[PDB]
This record gives sequence, structure tokens and C-alpha cells, in this order.
Amino acid sequence: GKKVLIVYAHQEPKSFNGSLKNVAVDELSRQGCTVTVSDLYAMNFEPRATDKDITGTLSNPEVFNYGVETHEAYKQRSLASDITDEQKKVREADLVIFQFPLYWFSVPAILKGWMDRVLCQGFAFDIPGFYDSGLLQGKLALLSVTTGGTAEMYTKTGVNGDSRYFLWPLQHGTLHFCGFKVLAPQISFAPEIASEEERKGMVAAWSQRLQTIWKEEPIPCTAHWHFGQ
Amino acid sequence: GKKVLIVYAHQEPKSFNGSLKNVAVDELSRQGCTVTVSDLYAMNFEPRATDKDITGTLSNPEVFNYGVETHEAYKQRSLASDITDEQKKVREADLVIFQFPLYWFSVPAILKGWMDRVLCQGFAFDIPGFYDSGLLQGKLALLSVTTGGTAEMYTKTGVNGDSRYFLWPLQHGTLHFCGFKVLAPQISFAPEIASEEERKGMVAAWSQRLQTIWKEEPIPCTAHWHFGQ
Ligand SMILES: Cc1cc2nc3c(=O)[nH]c(=O)nc-3n(C[C@H](O)[C@H](O)[C@H](O)COP(=O)(O)O)c2cc1C
Ligand SMILES: Cc1cc2nc3c(=O)[nH]c(=O)nc-3n(C[C@H](O)[C@H](O)[C@H](O)COP(=O)(O)O)c2cc1C
Ligand SMILES: COc1ccc2[nH]cc(CCNC(C)=O)c2c1
Ligand SMILES: COc1ccc2[nH]cc(CCNC(C)=O)c2c1
Ligand SMILES: [Zn+2]
Ligand SMILES: [Zn+2]
Repeated sequence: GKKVLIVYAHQEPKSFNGSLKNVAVDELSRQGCTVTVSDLYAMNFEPRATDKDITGTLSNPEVFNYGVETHEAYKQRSLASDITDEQKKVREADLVIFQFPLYWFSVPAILKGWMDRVLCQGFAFDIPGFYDSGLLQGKLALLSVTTGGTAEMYTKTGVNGDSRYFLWPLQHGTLHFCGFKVLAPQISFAPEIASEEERKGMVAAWSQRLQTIWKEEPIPCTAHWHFGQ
Repeated sequence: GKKVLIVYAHQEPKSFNGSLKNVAVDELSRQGCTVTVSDLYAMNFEPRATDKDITGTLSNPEVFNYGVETHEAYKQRSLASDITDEQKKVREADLVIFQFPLYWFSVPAILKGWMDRVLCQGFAFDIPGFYDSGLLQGKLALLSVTTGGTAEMYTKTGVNGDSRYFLWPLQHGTLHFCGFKVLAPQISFAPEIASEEERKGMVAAWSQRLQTIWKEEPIPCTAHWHFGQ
């Protein structure tokens, strides 16, 4: 049996991102997987890392240290319920798919906020207690990203540089750091500029890939994979 | 004369980030510069990119496209006032300093939200009108980042890889894309693990650098600068 969490960050259900999230639910549900979706915009998910993330009394109310406070709150079961609800979904998942449009070579702020607030010390990693000593080892993660720029722009000699260059903070700095095994990213280039048939083709390629997702090996999440030849 | 905008993202005024922001205000004010600070957490700055960012009739209310709607809203002067207030500060600034702790090899979500919402099409870039032709051409930008990890961890052979690797989405994908000339980053490594004297030393090195900031040349914001080869 297999459980999947899809963390989805798009405002418009009729969007191309919406279509990719819906075909992932459809395909994984067809396989008999247990599927949960965190639709961040529909949840009005809080992105800001603030003292409202800890309930009750702070370890040090005079000098607020977000990392220290959330690490202690996690251990004391005093984190805000929106964070713990997401942590329960991650803890139970075997695969976490992130579905989002690329915003400034990174995730939209609402999804950056999910990463900042949900992946706290004690839950996803400890200090020390990261990368392969991370706490989400055994779990798979996958970035399903859509872009405005064409594939050609995202080549080593292209204006944007290779698409792997922007994946480093997300795949390595975040997912690998927490102990996830990183599956190859799904990059859907320039859907708004594509034809209706080309968009249908991109959606079908993602659905087809999901049919055999449990047979994939993760990428070697190294500097060489992201920046080398 | 010169005008500086400091976009600051830290919850705690007593923090090391707070000390760096304050010494920048002190030094630039001593030089006779005009200084403005956007303290994002104190402003409870909205990070989410939503339809609340447009006040008028949407160009397409049936299928919401944030990029299209904000581009049109910028041209019509129908953007939310919190965005327009930040744009006025950026338009007037000769130098924009971003002061923040590194969160997941990137900016905290509240600051990612400032980038997503403030740097809209029509204001910060256009198509064509990006990279060396970006609309913020002639302006300088500088990232002043603090980290948990030591300098040694942020080297090519270190666990985190070189610090320049994580700068790519911010310096190139965002600042250079909008036409800014990027000054060399100020990276204050591991202040929480440092001694009180070492922290004082990092604050003084930043103040000393600011004394001659107007004499600096920008970096060559290229893939070669960030990744080598
Ligand atoms: C705030 C913002 C920032 C964006 N930044 C990028 C970027 O860095 N690179 C890129 O290729 N496209 C960028 N885009 C374009 C989106 O990635 C693109 O519109 C989206 O992936 C299309 O998918 P959708 O039709 O489902 O929205 C940006 C769009 C917005 C609104
Ligand atoms: C949500 C979160 C994510 C962080 N991610 C990183 C990271 O990617 N790399 C790093 O070296 N430190 C990371 N840190 C540690 C902070 O960068 C560090 O505590 C801060 O820069 C210290 O400055 P301050 O004392 O003024 O807060 C993170 C902290 C938090 C709370
Ligand atoms: C809440 O603190 C966080 C969150 C995510 C993180 N990624 C990297 C670090 C730096 C940790 N430094 C050492 C020496 O262990 C980190 C800290
Ligand atoms: C670094 O590339 C960026 C940064 C911000 C952006 N906002 C919107 C787009 C592209 C939107 N699609 C087209 C081709 O019009 C975009 C690209
Ligand atoms: Zn890695
Ligand atoms: Zn560049």
C-alpha cells in the first residue's frame, strides 16, 4: 500500500497546474494509493514564520528566535494546528509531490511558507541531524514545476541557465536536507504559450509517468547532478 | 545624493539581523543618504499572490491568471496599495539592500512574497525588457544574508555546496532579471554559534563595507560567477 501527499500551490482550479494536480489525484487513486491534497491557496495557508506558530508560553519571550521556539514547540506538542495538520500528512506519506508554477526561479511564497513552517527542527531534521541524518529518510519527494520560459531558455547557454541550477535550493537545500530521496523533477515548460494539444500532451506525459512512479530510482542529489556535465 | 531602501525580514529587533539593519541605517544616514526601511514582519506584509492584489474589473474573471491580471492592474493603476507603496520606494531608490536570515537556501516566505507581488510585469520587467534590459536598470541591489551553517559548510566540497550556488535564483533569476546591477553579497556566517566579539566583528565589517559602497562595481551576474567552469 502506498500514501501520497500532493502540496499544491495555484490560485485557479481551471489552470494547467490544476490539470496536473487533478490527473495526479486521478492516476494515483486509480492505482489504489491513499491520496491527500493540501491546496494551499484554498486553505489560505499562512506563509509567515511568526510567534503565532507557537501556542502557550515561549522558551524565551524577551528575544524571539523562530528556529529555537518552533524546535521546542515541536518537542512540547505546542505548535499551531495548521502546521501539525501538515506534519501529520507528511509523516504518513511515502511520496510528497509539490505542484506549482515557478515564481522567481523558486516556489510561490505560499509554498515557501509551507516549507519554512512545516519542516521544523525535530520534525524534518535536527541540529545536528540533517541530510542523510535527516528525519524524513525513506520518503520520496518530487517537484512538478510549470514555467513561463521555454525549454530552450533553460539551457546552460540559454538566458535563464539550465533548469537544474534553480532546483538546487529546493532539491538539495530543502528536500535532501530533510532526508528525502528526490525523484527526477517533472518540468512542464511554457504551457501558456503551447497549443491546446501540446498542453494535453504534457498532462498525459505526467499521468503516464505516474503509472510507473513506484519503480523509479531517485536522482543522485549532488552538486555534480545540478551543475556539472 | 543617494537613496537607499532596506527590505528587512526578521521578527526580532534584538536579533543579529536587527543589528545589521540598524548599522546600515546608521552608516548610510551618517553619509547623508536618504534611507527607507520596509520592515516586512512589522508591516504584517502579505506574501500570498491572490486576486485581492487587483482592485478593478479582472481582464478574465472566469480563469484567474495572476501574472496577466497584475500586469494589467499595474498599467490601469488598479493594484492593491501595499504593492504600489513598495514600488514607489523601489522606484526612488538608487540601492536596494535585502537583509534577511537564510531560510531553506532562500529568502523567508514573507520576503519571497514581497518579490512575487512587488516585482510585477510593467513595473520591474516587461517582455521584452528583462535581464540587461530590465526596467530597474541603473539601480543597485545587494543581498545581506545571515546563515546557520558555517563558511566551511558553504564551500564547493562542503555539505551545503558553495554559497554562490544558492544565490542564483535571487541574484540572477530575480534581481538581474529586473535589470538591477548586483553588488557582491554580504554573507554573515553562523552568528548564533559565534562569540559576542565575532558577532561584533561581523557587524563592524558590514558597517566598514558600507562606508565605500558607492565605489563598488557590481558582480558579473553570470552562470560562470555562480558555478564556475
Ligand atoms: C510572480 C511570478 C513570477 C514568475 N517567475 C517565473 C520565473 O522565475 N520563471 C519562469 O519561467 N516563469 C515565471 N513565471 C511564469 C509562471 O511560471 C507561469 O505563468 C506558470 O508556470 C504557468 O502555469 P499556469 O498556466 O498553470 O499558471 C512567474 C509568474 C509569476 C506570476
Ligand atoms: C525556517 C528556517 C530555515 C532555515 N534554513 C537555513 C538554511 O537553509 N541554511 C542555513 O545555513 N541556515 C538556515 N536557517 C538558520 C538561520 O539562517 C539562522 O538561524 C539565522 O541566519 C541567524 O540569524 P539571526 O540570529 O539574526 O536569526 C534557517 C532557519 C529557519 C528558522
Ligand atoms: C531552524 O534552523 C534551521 C532550519 C533549516 C536549516 N538548514 C540549514 C540549517 C543550518 C544549521 N546549522 C548547523 C551548523 O547545524 C538550518 C537551520
Ligand atoms: C525569470 O523569468 C521570469 C520571472 C518573472 C516572470 N513573470 C512572468 C514570467 C513569464 C510569463 N510568461 C511569458 C513568457 O509571458 C516571468 C519570467
Ligand atoms: Zn542533494
Ligand atoms: Zn545574472
